[PDB]
Amino acid sequence: KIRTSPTFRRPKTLRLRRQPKYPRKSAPRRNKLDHYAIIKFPLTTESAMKKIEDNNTLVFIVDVKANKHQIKQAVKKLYDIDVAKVNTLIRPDGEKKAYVRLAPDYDALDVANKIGI
Amino acid sequence: NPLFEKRPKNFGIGQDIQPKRDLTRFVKWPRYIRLQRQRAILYKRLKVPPAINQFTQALDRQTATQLLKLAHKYRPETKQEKKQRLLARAEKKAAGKGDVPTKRPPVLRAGVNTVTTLVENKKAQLVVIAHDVDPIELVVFLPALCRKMGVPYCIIKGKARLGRLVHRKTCTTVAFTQVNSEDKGALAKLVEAIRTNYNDRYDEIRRHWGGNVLGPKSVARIAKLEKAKAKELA
Amino acid sequence: GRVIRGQRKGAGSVFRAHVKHRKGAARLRAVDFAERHGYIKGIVKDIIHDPGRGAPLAKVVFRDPYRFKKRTELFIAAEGIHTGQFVYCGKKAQLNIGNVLPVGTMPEGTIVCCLEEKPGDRGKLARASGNYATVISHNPETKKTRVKLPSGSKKVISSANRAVVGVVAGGGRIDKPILKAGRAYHKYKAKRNCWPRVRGVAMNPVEHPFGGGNHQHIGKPSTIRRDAPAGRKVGLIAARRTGRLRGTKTVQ
Amino acid sequence: VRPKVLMRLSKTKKHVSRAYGGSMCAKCVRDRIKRAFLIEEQKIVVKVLKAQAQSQK
RNA sequence: CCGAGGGGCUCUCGCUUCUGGCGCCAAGCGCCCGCCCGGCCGGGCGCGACCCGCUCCGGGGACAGUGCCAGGUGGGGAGU
RNA sequence: GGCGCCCUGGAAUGGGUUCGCCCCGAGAGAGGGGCCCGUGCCUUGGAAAGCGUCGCGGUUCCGGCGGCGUCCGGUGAGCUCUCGCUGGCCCUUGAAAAUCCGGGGGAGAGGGUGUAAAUCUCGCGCCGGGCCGUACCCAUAUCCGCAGCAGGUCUCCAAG
Ligand SMILES: [Mg+2]
Repeated sequence: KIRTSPTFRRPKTLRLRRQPKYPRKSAPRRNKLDHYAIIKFPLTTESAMKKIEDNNTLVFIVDVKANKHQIKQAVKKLYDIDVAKVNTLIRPDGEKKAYVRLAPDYDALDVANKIGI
Repeated sequence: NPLFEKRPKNFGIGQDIQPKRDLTRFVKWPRYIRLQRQRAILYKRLKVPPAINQFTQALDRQTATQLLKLAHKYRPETKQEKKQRLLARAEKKAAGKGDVPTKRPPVLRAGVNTVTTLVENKKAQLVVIAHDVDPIELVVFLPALCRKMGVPYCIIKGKARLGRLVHRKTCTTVAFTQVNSEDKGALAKLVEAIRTNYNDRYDEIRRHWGGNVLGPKSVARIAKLEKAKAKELA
Repeated sequence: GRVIRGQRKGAGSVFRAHVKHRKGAARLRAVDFAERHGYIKGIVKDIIHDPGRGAPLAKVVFRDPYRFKKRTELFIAAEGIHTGQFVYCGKKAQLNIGNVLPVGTMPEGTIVCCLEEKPGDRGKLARASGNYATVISHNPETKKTRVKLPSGSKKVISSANRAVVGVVAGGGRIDKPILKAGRAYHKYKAKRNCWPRVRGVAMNPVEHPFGGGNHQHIGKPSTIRRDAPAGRKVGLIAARRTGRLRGTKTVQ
Repeated sequence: VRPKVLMRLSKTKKHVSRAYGGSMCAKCVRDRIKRAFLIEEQKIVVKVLKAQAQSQK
C-alpha cells in the first residue's frame, strides 16, 4: 500500500440499519386533524354572503394548523365538489379564514344550499 | 508503429506536476498513532533497567516451536470436553464404581498467581513466561524468583501465542509440573538448552542495561564527525 | 481608584484593531522542496493597498507543484516591481530586486526587506514602508549570519532565513506633515482607536497618576521603574537618560 | 444583465464564437496565440543550440 | 596521487531566468490471464517516479516555563 | 446615447477635439463597419378598457346603452429623477457570502447510412409553487414623556 496524501482521514466504516425488536409507542397515533377537524364551520356574514353569488366562492373558518392543500382536499371530500384555489387569512380573533373558490363547473349559491345556508 | 510516441514528463523543479509518490512517512498521523510509535522509540532511547531488560532476550523460534510442540498435548481442559469428561467419570461410576480409574491426569497450569505458587513451592519443572505484559511489574519479579528456587524459565515471544494454548486471549505465564514419564525425555531435552540461556547467565543478565542508543539521524552525524576526525589524522 | 486609559487597551473592547477592509496577512510563501533546492517562477499580478498600512502589497500567483492549480500569495511589495514581472523564489534564485532567497547565499552588504526572524516564519523583520535590512558577516560553519535592523540593532540570525531582496515600496511616507487635525483623524480611523490622546496632567487623580492639582503640573518625577505596577507605569518608562539628545545613541 | 438572469438566456447571447469566447478580449487572445508560438519555438532553438554544444566541445 | 588500454589518495550534482502563454487525471516499455489454431480483442501488475531508516520538517533544550516556599519591591489596590 | 471595438491607410506647414481637458506612429484626422444601453417613439397588448362631454333607457343585479372627442407644435444653465462620459480628493482606497454564468481542457458517449441515433441553453405544450405578515394611526389626538403634554421620534413625494 501507499499513502498519496499527508492527511490520515478516518475510514468509511459500516453503518448498520436500526432494526429494533420492539416498537417504542406500540401503535401509530391517529391523526387528530382530519378532514372534519380541518374545517370547523362556514362563515355567514354579509360580506361573505355577497362573495358567494358574486364570486362563486364559499367561505369557511378553518383550524389554524391547516395549509391550503389540506383545505383543498377537505372541501372536495366532504362536499363532493371541485376547488379552484384557496386563499387563507388569520383573522385577529385567532382562527384561520379560508376563501375557497370553486371551479366554474360548479356553483356556489346551490352548494351553499345543500350545506344549510 | 505509425503514430505512437514516447512523451515523458520532466519531474524536476519547475516542470510537470509531481506524481502520487509514497508519502507514508510524511503523513499526519492520529495522536493514537504517534503516541503508539514514540514510546517504541522511547524504550530504545532511555536507559532501561536490567529488570525490565530481562525481556527483549527471548527464545529463538526453533526452540520456541519445539516448546509449543511439547506443550501442545498438555493442553488444558476446555468446557466442551469438560462436559464429556464428567460424563465418562459418571457413567462408569454408575456401572463399576472405580476406586481410582485415572491415577494421573496431567495438565499445564496457567496464570501468574498460580505459577508463583508453583515456583516458590518448587513444584514446577519449566516456567514459560511471556514478553509483552503491559504493566511489566506483573512479571518482572518472576525471572529473579525462578533463579532462587532454581526452576528453569524461558522468555517466549508474544503473550497472544501462549494464550491460544489455554483457549484464551492472553495468559502471561504457563507452567510445567507433571509431564508424562515417557515424554519426560522431550522436556529434559530442551531444559538444558534453556537454563543455559537464562538461569546460569543470571549474574550477567542482571547487569545488562538496556536502551540508550541515539536515533539514526543523530548517530549518522556522530559518524560524520568521526570520519572528519579520521580524515584529520591520516 | 479608577483604572486608566493605558490599562483598558489590553481588554480589547473598543480598542481592537480595524481589520475589516484589509486584504490579508502579507506573508511569504511556506517553504518546501522547491525553495530548499531550486527556484520557483511566480508572476506578480497586481499592486494593492491595505487600509492602515503604508506599504503597498503585491499579489503573486504561483503554479502549484503538487496539485494542478494556481495559488496566490501576498508579498510586501519591494520597490521597483511592476505588474507582469516574473518573481523568482528559492535557494538558487538569481539575485535581483524583488526576488526572495535565503540570506546564506546573498553576499555581504546586500539590502533586504521582510526577512524571517527564524527559519520558516514567513517574513517578520523590516517590513514597514521604506525600511530595509543589511546582511553582514556570514559564518559558514555553525550556519548563522548577522544583519542590521532598521533600529540599528545588529542581530545574529539563522543562515537559511528566507528574505526578499530590496527595500520596501512606499518610502518617504513620514516626510509630509499630517498638517491638520482632520487628516490625523482619517489616519487613525483605519488603524485603531488611539488617536485623541488626552494629556494625563489634564485629568483627574482617579484617572492618571499625574493628574490633579490647582496648577497643571506632574508633581512627582516622571521617570518610573520597570517593575512599577500596571497603572503606575506612565510617563518616561525605565529611562536611561532624559533631556534633549546629545549625540545619537552612544550606548549599546 | 444581472447574474441570475444569465440562467434564462441561451449560449448565443452569452459568448462569442472565438476560442476564449466570453472570457477574453480578443486582442490578448491575439497576443496569447503569439506568446505561446514565439516561445515554444525558442525552447526548440535553445534546445538545439545547447545540443550542438556538447558535440563540438 | 601517478600515468599504459586506465585506476579515484579527493570531489563537486544537474537537469525550470530575454517575454502578463500552456501545464493534472502517463505516454512508452516489460509482463500475465480470458481471448485468435503459433494471429485478435477484454483486463491486471511492475518500471517509468531509486533503496534503507527511529522522530513531520525546522528552531530552541535541561534552561525557559510551572508548582511550592523564602526575600526584595509594591497608594496599582484593600482596610483603618 | 456610448464604445480603451474592427478593417483600409498614414499624418509636421503637426493635427483633431473639450465648458475643462485630453488624444496621435503602441496608428491622428478621414472613409466604411461591429457590439452595448436602448426607461424614448412606433407596433402587439389596445380601445373592447380609461377619462372628458352630450343624450336616452333600467325600482332591482346594473364592472347600463349610444353620439362625439381623447389634436398639433415650440422652448430651456428651469426643477426633480435617471443613465453615461470625464476629472478632482485621500499617510482616508471606500464589505463579505449564497447563488448564477462564461471559458480552458477532452475522460467519455452516440447511430452507423444511401437509415437514423446520442444529445439540444431552439419553438411550442403539460402539472405544481406550501408557511408567516397584510386593517389602521405614523402623531400639535392612535407612539414615548402618569394626560387628546408648545417636548421628543427615521424617511419618500412635491406646483404658481
Ligand atoms: Mg493632548
